[PDB]
Amino acid sequence: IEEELLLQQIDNIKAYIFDAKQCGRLDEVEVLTENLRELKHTLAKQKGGTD
Amino acid sequence: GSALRELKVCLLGDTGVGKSSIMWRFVEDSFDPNINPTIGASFMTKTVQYQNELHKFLIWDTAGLERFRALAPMYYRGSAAAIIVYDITKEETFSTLKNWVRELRQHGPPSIVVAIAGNKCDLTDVREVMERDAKDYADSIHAIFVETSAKNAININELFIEISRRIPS
Ligand SMILES: Nc1nc2c(ncn2[C@@H]2O[C@H](COP(=O)(O)OP(=O)(O)OP(=O)(O)O)[C@@H](O)[C@H]2O)c(=O)[nH]1
Ligand SMILES: [Mg+2]
Repeated sequence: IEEELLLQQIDNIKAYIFDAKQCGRLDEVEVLTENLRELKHTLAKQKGGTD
Repeated sequence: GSALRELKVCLLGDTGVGKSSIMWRFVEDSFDPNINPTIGASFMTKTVQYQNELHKFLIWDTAGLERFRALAPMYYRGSAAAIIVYDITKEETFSTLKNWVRELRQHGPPSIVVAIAGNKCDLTDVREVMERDAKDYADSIHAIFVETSAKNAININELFIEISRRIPS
């Protein structure tokens, strides 16, 4: 993934998280947080920190 | 938790076919002729009662624009179902759909529920993909098949009801 596009989607999911936290949907905060974790793992992989 | 079944579903397909419009029709019961191309991937949910059980659809709406193709695995991986959308008026989008099937088959279990949505079915006078042929292809890959219209609210509910029926979780 083009690195800047990956960083932008991380920011997008963070925006979904900010909104799901401001509301009451706890189960969706977790779903979105899991996706955030996965995007961050992919970013760390693209930087060579893990395989 | 015990009563509510979470269902992760991912929308895939070429830019312009109507993935986001399908999602907005299902979730918000609306249509926008001027909806913009998706950036990255979007997310919506809907809680329903189908087959006398409660389900929450967790819907990931991927960007079909070319630069985002490499982002899609972040959304289709771990999905219970993939909805691959084409435009019945553009045969090239059905060829693209077959590429998406290959991508899924390379990276996901053969058991994943696949649904094929031939969207923009309201545009009957300019059809390029024959329904008979699309249905036959869907059968050949054991996929759900519907022709849909997000604009005219045709077969959108049917699509999700059948996905729910097929997911064995
Ligand atoms: N006539 C008709 N137009 C539709 C239908 N569904 C979507 N459109 C229109 O087709 C265009 C593209 O729809 P989108 O929902 O943005 O398509 P998409 O697949 O999400 O595209 P990307 O986000 O770029 O991948 C928009 O102008 C919609 O208004 C439909 O069922 N019938
Ligand atoms: Mg879209």
